[PDB]
Amino acid sequence: GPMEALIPVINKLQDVFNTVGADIIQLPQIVVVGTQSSGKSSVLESLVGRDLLPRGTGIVTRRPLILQLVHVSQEDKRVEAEEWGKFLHTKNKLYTDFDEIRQEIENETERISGNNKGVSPEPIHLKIFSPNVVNLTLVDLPGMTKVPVGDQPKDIELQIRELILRFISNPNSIILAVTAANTDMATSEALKISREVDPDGRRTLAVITKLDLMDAGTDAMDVLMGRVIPVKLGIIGVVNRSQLDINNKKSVTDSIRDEYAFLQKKYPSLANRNGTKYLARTLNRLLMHHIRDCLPELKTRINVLAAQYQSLLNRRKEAADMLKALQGASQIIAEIRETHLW
Amino acid sequence: GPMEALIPVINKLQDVFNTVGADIIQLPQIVVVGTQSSGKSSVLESLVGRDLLPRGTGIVTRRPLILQLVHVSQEWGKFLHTKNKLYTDFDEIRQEIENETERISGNNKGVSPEPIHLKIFSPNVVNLTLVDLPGMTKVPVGDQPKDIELQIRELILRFISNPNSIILAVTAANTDMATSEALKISREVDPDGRRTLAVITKLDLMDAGTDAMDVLMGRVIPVKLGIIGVVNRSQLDINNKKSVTDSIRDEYAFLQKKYPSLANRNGTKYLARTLNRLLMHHIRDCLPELKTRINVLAAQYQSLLRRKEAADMLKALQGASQIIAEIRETHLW
Ligand SMILES: Nc1nc2c(ncn2[C@@H]2O[C@H](COP(=O)(O)OP(=O)(O)O)[C@@H](O)[C@H]2O)c(=O)[nH]1
Ligand SMILES: Nc1nc2c(ncn2[C@@H]2O[C@H](COP(=O)(O)OP(=O)(O)O)[C@@H](O)[C@H]2O)c(=O)[nH]1
Ligand code: ALF
Ligand code: ALF
Ligand SMILES: [Ca+2]
Ligand SMILES: [Mg+2]
Ligand SMILES: [Mg+2]
Ligand code: NA
Ligand code: NA
Repeated sequence: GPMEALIPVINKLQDVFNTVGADIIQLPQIVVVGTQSSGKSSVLESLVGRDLLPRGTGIVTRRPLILQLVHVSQEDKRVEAEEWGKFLHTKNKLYTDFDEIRQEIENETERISGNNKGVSPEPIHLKIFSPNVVNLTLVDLPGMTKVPVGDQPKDIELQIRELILRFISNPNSIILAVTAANTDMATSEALKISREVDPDGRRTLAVITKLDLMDAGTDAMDVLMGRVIPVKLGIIGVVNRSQLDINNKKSVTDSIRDEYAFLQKKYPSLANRNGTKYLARTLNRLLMHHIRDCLPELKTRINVLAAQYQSLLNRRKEAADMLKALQGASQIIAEIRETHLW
Repeated sequence: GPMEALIPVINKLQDVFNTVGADIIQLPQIVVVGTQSSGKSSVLESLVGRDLLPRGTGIVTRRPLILQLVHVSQEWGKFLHTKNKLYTDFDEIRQEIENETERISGNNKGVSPEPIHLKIFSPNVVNLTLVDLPGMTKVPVGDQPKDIELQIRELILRFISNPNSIILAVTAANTDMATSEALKISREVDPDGRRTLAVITKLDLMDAGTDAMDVLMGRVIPVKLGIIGVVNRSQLDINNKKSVTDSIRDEYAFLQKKYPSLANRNGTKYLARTLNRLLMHHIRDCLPELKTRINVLAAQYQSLLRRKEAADMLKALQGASQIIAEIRETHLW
């Protein structure tokens, strides 16, 4: 997938966490928000590079999905033969087929929410274990709506909007504000709701999907250049698979190749600052910023333990080994600080 | 244009009101509502068949336009603000809507509730008021204040809360029908759908592997009076000055190709016919009052027994009664 760059850094963090006995630095949750069918699940799964989320027109995502990516060491390690999933609701059942993971999301949605468009705020909890992922929580959410359909109650719009707000009001979250390119940017429900919790735009990244669907005689140049609504952290255009492409089983590799080609053809002057890989790179920088910000806390915690183990060292071997491990941890922090991504 | 069918009906309705000496009723205003750039101005002007309304992506309509079609007794425009100047050039009318919008709303995306008043005089129109409105929005841009969304929404409500209005609830086909701001707001003022007609624009822009069949068959959101799909000009087509005739031809062809089983109940001509039927319903509702008025004057003139005048009016009242019956029996297409 496109978000592997941080793996060596988080491996170093894990060494420090193992010594200090706590996972002291937690990366912000990445949460997708926007109007129904704006392409949110398509964006969120593109950061995984595996097709694990149900997608489609009409309402598809109908419960929150808390997707916890869990990095797996070479010790705990097992193509598709290296990665697996577990749901809380299916206990210790292991899923190796990502199509089956997708189907189980649909299954578990239907169990709680019914089969006629109903929505539930109860999250589905999924862990994906892989040597190719960092420790990161991605949150998929139903899109905003206007008119109740199927089983939905009269106040469905507010139910969804309040559900979204509960997730994005978390200060340690990055908001992917998703708006479709075939709508005017000023109509972005994603940007409206993001500004309610993040008025200064410190943790909101604008994604413009469906660039390929724009009416002839129109384009997103002004949008992508920040000339309509400015978005501090970035406005990044993507081209995910059409419904036809999903029906035709078009691969992730081909989706990305066609996105790249599309941007070269229609947005050549902006192409190197757009696309799915660029979205991933931008997110990586935000995640690294959080790590750097938290290093002083981590260093302080190391020192608390170092002084404490030095005191036990007037169990005497226990203290000595820990002191050396903590010396190592202090060295690792400086290394992480001075690491810059390519 | 596609809305000429009512001409002969209103002509005889006018004859009846003249005979009774009463003011002819006002047909309900037809008001277009929906999200910004859903294609509202494109829909509204298609009822006239002349290209008089500024259209485009981003915010274009920034003031209400009260477009009064005026039937000319045996085509030209007049704006209330340019007094007696008569416009025969419809591109110039369109440009003047843009100019007048800038005069009041400024040149940086601001919106004003002050209406532009335009009359279009034609022998091929019925006396009808069409109201064009800015679309609903979410994030302020340019000069717009923080509460621009509420300002636009309350502006729309000021128009459609009028019980004597028909609401054209416009939703783009390349959005999910459940996200229709037009239908949400319509249901607020017209909860039982007695005066809301749903238009689905931009069928041609739907993602490959998707279509509007379920939407157009009432299987997503039911809309009592109808859900009618249309294909208006793309921005490219507008830039290239593609004609109304060509737009309509291609819309017809698109519906035959992609919606053959539904084509006869969709498209701009069918939208016009559906609106004509709704307007006829309103006309029929005015007739009982007219009937009672004739009967009052009849017994009034029959008591009078100067003489030729009373004998003529007694026959003219009989004629008016007959015309009322005819109006009730008239089929429109
Ligand atoms: N053509 C095109 N279709 C897209 C794009 N992104 C999403 N879609 C389609 O949009 C529909 C909704 O996508 P989905 O991810 O389920 O939207 P969500 O409801 O916001 O989670 C599906 O039919 C997708 O195939 C895009 O960039 N281009
Ligand atoms: N392809 C296509 N474009 C349309 C259609 N209807 C409107 N448009 C385009 O949509 C944009 C907005 O149209 P407009 O009537 O100004 O929208 P309004 O803001 O709701 O009044 C313009 O660029 C039109 O060319 C349609 O049926 N098909
Ligand atoms: F399936 Al959606 F917003 F329509 F996630
Ligand atoms: F020009 Al609009 F809604 F964007 F009428
Ligand atoms: Ca080392
Ligand atoms: Mg989704
Ligand atoms: Mg308009
Ligand atoms: Na959807
Ligand atoms: Na517009």
